[PDB]
Amino acid sequence: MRVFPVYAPKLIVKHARIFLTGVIWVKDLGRLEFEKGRFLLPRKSLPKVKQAILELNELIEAQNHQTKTALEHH
Repeated sequence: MRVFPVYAPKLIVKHARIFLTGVIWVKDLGRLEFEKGRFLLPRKSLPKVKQAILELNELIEAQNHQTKTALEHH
């Protein structure tokens, strides 16, 4: 239930490290749900939002990079 009056892509992801499971209300995108780090797609939505979430996950994999294989599944 964390609202964001500002966008700031990297700040969202950086702080999502602690809030990994929940939902945010960014004023630029809207209601964004994410579970254990992975920002989820509510639906198709507008390309603006969809691509943003993709680049957020991109940024996630940039800060993470490792991705420790435990249950990633074949």
